Amino acid sequence: DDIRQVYYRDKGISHAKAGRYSEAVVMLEQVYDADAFDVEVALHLGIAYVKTGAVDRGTELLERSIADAPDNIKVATVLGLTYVQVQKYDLAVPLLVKVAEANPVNFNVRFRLGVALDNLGRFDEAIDSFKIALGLRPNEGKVHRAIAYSYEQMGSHEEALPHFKKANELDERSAVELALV
Repeated sequence: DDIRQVYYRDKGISHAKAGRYSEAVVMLEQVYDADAFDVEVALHLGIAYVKTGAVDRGTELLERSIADAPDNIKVATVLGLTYVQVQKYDLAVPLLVKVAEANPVNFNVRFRLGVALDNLGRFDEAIDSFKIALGLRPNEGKVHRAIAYSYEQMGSHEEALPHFKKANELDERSAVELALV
């Protein structure tokens, strides 16, 4: 059975890495096995299941993966980001903390970590994360806006206002620039 397993594994992972998610599901389903667990197969089929609309199914494979390989950052990134997308903000936080510590130049991860924290009512911590994201991309208007909103939710209107104004200044630079390309 090994020749057969390795055929569907290699072909499936190839499809998934190329963005051929549907063909990745078709192939990797024929090798994935919960008892003889393989993290690279579970990761790619998880990705493929989320991309093709089986988001609960996919996240469950990613959860089984992160249980088997707790320090795998590529799993943690997918799964943490996917949690924010379905508002499982509380599960998202520990994964995104760990990914941000390992890849400190990943803007999206730090941004979504802030969003998760803000949703959980941890406004000072969200702001901390938003400020680190802003260090990475200081011309991101959405980050000042997110920081303004977290302040406002604490009743810190004085600290919010300069952030709203800066976000507006930056959004004017940005969306106009993109439309002129």
